Order: sequence, then structure tokens, then C-alpha cells
Amino acid sequence: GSHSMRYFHTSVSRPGRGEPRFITVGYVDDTLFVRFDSDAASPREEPRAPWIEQEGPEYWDRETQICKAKAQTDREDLRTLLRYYNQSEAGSHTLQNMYGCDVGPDGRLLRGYHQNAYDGKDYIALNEDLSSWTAADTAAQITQRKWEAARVAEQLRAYLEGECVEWLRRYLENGKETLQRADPPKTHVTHHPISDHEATLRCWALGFYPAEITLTWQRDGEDQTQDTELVETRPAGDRTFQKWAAVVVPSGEEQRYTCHVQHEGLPKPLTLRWEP
Amino acid sequence: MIQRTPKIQVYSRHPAENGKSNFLNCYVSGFHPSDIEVDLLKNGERIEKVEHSDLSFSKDWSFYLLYYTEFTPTEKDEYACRVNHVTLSQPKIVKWDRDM
Amino acid sequence: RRIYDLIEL
Repeated sequence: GSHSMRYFHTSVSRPGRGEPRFITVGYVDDTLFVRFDSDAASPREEPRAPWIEQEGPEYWDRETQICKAKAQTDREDLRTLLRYYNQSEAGSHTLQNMYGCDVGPDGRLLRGYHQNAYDGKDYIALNEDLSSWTAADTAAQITQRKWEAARVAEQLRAYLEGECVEWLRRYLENGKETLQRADPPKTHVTHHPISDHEATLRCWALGFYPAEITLTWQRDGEDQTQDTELVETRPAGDRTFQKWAAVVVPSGEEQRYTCHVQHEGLPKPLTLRWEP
Repeated sequence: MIQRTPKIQVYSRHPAENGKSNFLNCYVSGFHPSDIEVDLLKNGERIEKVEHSDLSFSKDWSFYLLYYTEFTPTEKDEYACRVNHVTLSQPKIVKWDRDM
Repeated sequence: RRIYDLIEL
């Protein structure tokens, strides 16, 4: 089906504790494959997936070179933002950036991205048209005007339409063993009496990949939208994910609840019931 | 400034099985800023050799991290995750529950 | 592979 590649960067100033820390990671779908941390002993972009290790020295030398310069630019940008916001040099601030592309089953560009956030809030973003910008405030408008005059959109567009999709396709072929394999969730339901009047029904989904998943409880076939505790999809640490959904049920009515699991790895959506 | 408290989830990589080696995980997400202290504990004591993923963030820009460590559970030993964050007036401690 | 062009805000 569809696939994506993303590069994530975040710089955090720490006044009086050296230069801003810079950390960037790369992903293809939900798989981390590259990383760079400025605080590392001898800072270099490192592989984090088997299928990227085959890349030669020129690849890594270039990536490393690129990450270091970005670290430098983020530093200059952090200073600029202090001005744009009339802020002190004494406080810590955060500059975040993400860019990447999405391609469909035909390996063709579906969507391209490039957005920035300052201290957790939206700052400036390249529009889906890959040629226009959206600034969140007047400070970000300063940037929009500089980028429109420098025609940054065109350079980004060129990359997103070309290299981005072409290297992604390359990574997809080289890591197809894992990147093009959906791991369906292994599921089951648990029962935990809470008192003589009620019990907890918990629907589990484990070892699944990718992360995208739908888990829902139904009471007499009606979605318990406003009565379902749903934890955030979490990583198992082995590359797969986990998740669960729970509902407090009146004891004796357990059989009126059904769990529904939807996942790219399942030929059909699953429906489970608590069966003692 | 807008500060977001971290969500905490302490669980094992595989279904708990006393005497069988596993991995204890403490996933912290949805927090901002990125400055954060995380410790895994065994019977109230901090565990050495704990590793963690490199800082990353979700669509809403909030940060997430995975702290982990290999361990062999028992019916006796207690495991928990202790987190510190500017949004926290004091260290939050979430006990491990093999059923969550 | 990452974009090469370096840009400042």
C-alpha cells in the first residue's frame, strides 16, 4: 500500500550548559533507520535498521556532513527566534522540524511535508501544494517573506518530488523483508472483577506492525465511544507495537460486549468475546 | 509557554512469566518540553544499565521516549517507573502491572 | 537520504 519517509529534528538550547543539543532520526513508515545525536562522543549518523547498513561510506559521510550543518543552522535559527519573539538569552527553547514524503502503491508521490515548530507550537509549514506557506503568527510571517524571496519552496518541492520518493523506493526494495511485511496483531480478551457489581474487559493487541490500528468495544453492537479506556499505541522495543482497550462492565452482562480489531495485517477485521 | 505532562506506561515486551527473561519498558509520550528524568525501579531501588531511544516526536510535536532494561520477573519483586518533568510538582511513580 | 540545501528562518 502506501509508504512514508520522515526525518525528524529537534534542537534545544541550554544556556550556560554549552551549545544547543541536536537530535535527528529517520523513519520509513514506523521503522527507525538512522540517528544522529550531537552529544555523542564522535557525532556521526548511525544506522538503526539492517537494510541501511549496505549503504557505502559516501552515503554516511554525506549524511553526517548534512546533520552537522543542520545542527549549525538550527543554532543560528534559535538565536533568530529569540529576536523575533523579543526573548531572553537566558532561557531554554526548542526548534523542531520534520520533512518527508508519502508514496502510494505505485511508488508515486502522494504527499510531501516540511513543517517547523518553536517551543512546541506550530511556526511555519509548507503547504500540500509544495509551493506556498502557512505562518502561524507575525514572527513566522517574517520567515515566510524571506523564504518566498529566496524561493525555498521550489527547492523543497524538487527534492520531495524527486530524491525523496526515489530513495524511499530504494529503501523499500532493500528492506522489503520487513518494510513490506505487515505483522497482524495477536489478540485476546482478559477479565478482571472490580467488585461484586462490575468487571473490566480488556482487549489486547500485541506484536503488530505497522502501528496504525483500530480497537473498539461494542455493547449490544453499539460503539462504546465515550466509555472506552484506550491506551496509546506503544512500542514493544522489538520493532512491533502494542495496545489495549477496556470497558467497565456490569457483572453478568459480559457476553453483550464485543471487541473489534482492524489492522492492515488482518485479512478481515476481528471480533472477540470474553470466553471462560 | 505551553507545558505538556508526560503520559507514562510501564509494561513488559512479552507476557510476564516468572523466572523467564524479558524486557521492562517505560514509555513516556505526549510531553513538552523534552527535558525529562526517567528511572526504572526494582523494589524502590534504581536500576543501572537502562537504555533509551533517541528523542522523537508525534504529529502534535509532543515528545516520546522508550526506556528499557532486561529483567526476569518473579511473583515477589516489584517494578516501577519514576518520572520527573517540570510539569510535575514531584516525581511521579507508576507501578508495573503485568495485566496492563 | 536527507535534503542537502541548508536554509535559515
